[PDB]
Amino acid sequence: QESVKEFLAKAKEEFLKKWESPSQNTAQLDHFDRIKTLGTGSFGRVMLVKHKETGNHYAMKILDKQKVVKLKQIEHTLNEKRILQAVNFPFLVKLEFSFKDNSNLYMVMEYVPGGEMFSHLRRIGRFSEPHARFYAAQIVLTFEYLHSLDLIYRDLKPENLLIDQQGYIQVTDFGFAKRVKGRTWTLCGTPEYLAPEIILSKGYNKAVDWWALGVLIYEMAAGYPPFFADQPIQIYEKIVSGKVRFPSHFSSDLKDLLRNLLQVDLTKRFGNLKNGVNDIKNHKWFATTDWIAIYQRKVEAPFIPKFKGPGDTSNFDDYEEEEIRVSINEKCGKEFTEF
Ligand SMILES: Cc1n[nH]c(C)c1[C@H]1C=C[C@@H](O)C1
Repeated sequence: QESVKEFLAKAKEEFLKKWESPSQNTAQLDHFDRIKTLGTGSFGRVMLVKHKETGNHYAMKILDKQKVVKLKQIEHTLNEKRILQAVNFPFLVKLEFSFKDNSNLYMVMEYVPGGEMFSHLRRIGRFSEPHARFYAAQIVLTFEYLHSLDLIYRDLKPENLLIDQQGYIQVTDFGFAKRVKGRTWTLCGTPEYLAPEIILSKGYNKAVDWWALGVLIYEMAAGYPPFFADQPIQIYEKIVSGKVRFPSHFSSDLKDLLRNLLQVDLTKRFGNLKNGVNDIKNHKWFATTDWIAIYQRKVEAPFIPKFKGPGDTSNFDDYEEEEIRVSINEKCGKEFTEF
């Protein structure tokens, strides 16, 4: 429909203007008070902070430059910030400020207090098909937007979907996102969600995001992922076999959609055929979905997370609290000139 085509044409114009002239150096560390560590990882962490003049809360991602270099993540870190400052969509967490100092890189994002989808799924066991479908529809629209900008996301998993104050999804962590016009080759992502062409070290494309959507829909509706096993090597053997067993409680329409997303041959996989995303939006499993109402946030959500206010951390867990130290000498200045 021409309305969708004109929406995506404007979205790409606005993205390219910011892509070609990125914002830089829009806050500094002593403009914020540190409150609590919300998550940790290999080269960085995310902290709840409060802005000292406005009182607004944010989620500040802190990356150690020396560790980014040692773990060979320089290009990935530069991709994450340049993409986040250029995108704009209802189901993506927004970047509000970025800056660097002698030791670290900082991305100051909006704080989403309802928790990871992963925590809520594991609490309740599994989601009903209507509940899974509401979240899946938001990921379909988000991938339609990103892929039209020539972006591949490459980190879909339940931990990266946050539930907001209206019960809608916001996608976080763009550390593996990349602008790709043809093929790309890096090994990255979490094992249970990798497409066969990544495990086999091929040149791959946006079809890996549609495979990961099949894994996510299966895990939401069953309570566990389709290729589960105790060690990565055994997970990878199941994935490239592609043999999938479905619970008897799944509907016939759900099984049919998942066989077409979890297709081992990327040239036959839904999302990657001549009709693109419309083979997914027009599938019988989505017949009750009002795509415009979801985009406009007019559908009542399946549940609203319990929290007391914009500063409540109850839906996140507890981590050892470490210093944010800044060296008196500059580190790795050349590598991060463009940040
Ligand atoms: C919550 C939140 N709001 N915005 C961001 C970037 C977050 C991260 C903090 C811990 C991770 O689970 C997600």
